[PDB]
Amino acid sequence: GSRFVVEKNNLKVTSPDSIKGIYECAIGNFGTLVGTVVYPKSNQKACKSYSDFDISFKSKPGRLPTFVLIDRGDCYFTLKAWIAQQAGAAAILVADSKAEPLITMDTPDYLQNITIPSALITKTLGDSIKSALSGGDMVNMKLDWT
Ligand SMILES: [Cl-]
Repeated sequence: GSRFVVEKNNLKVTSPDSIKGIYECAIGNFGTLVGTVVYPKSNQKACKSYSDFDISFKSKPGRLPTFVLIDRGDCYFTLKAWIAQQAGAAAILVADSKAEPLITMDTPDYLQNITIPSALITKTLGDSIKSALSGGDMVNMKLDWT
């Protein structure tokens, strides 16, 4: 089957209240955690090393782990997950570039070494998160890989 499996009650936005709720996502097969979402200002498709930009997603001690929001395009989803993992992300969310069913997004080497949770999300949810972040809101999220 597909390497990303659609799940109905596995992603919960916990803050801000404007977008709080439960949303569908497609969880990667390779691969509960609460994290804070960041949308990088560069290399937004995660097809090149974040270290070339001097960008790190490792959280400070005592702070929420960082979930990186990544745009679909230009490279395979597994490479995006590997690259965010090397940058210290605790998980990755890849937002679709088109408005369409999630199951359509996952179309037909280091894959055995990906260890962070990975999920695909819709364009609508990606845009909502980006809007919340752009306004100054912290976006917190709970992933459940059950
Ligand atoms: Cl695989």
